[PDB]
Amino acid sequence: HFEEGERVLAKHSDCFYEAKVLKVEFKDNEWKYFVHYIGWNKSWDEWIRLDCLLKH
Repeated sequence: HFEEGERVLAKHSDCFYEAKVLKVEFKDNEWKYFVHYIGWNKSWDEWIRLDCLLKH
């Protein structure tokens, strides 16, 4: 429900970080979104669920 490359807010731990969507994938009856956290290396890039995403 989010285009790739789209800038969003992604929740990691307690707060939301400004992020960018790198991949969108569907599997096992569910969406999962690979995001980059602006300010942080590829190291910190990770998959996350819809729950954790927020439209800018």
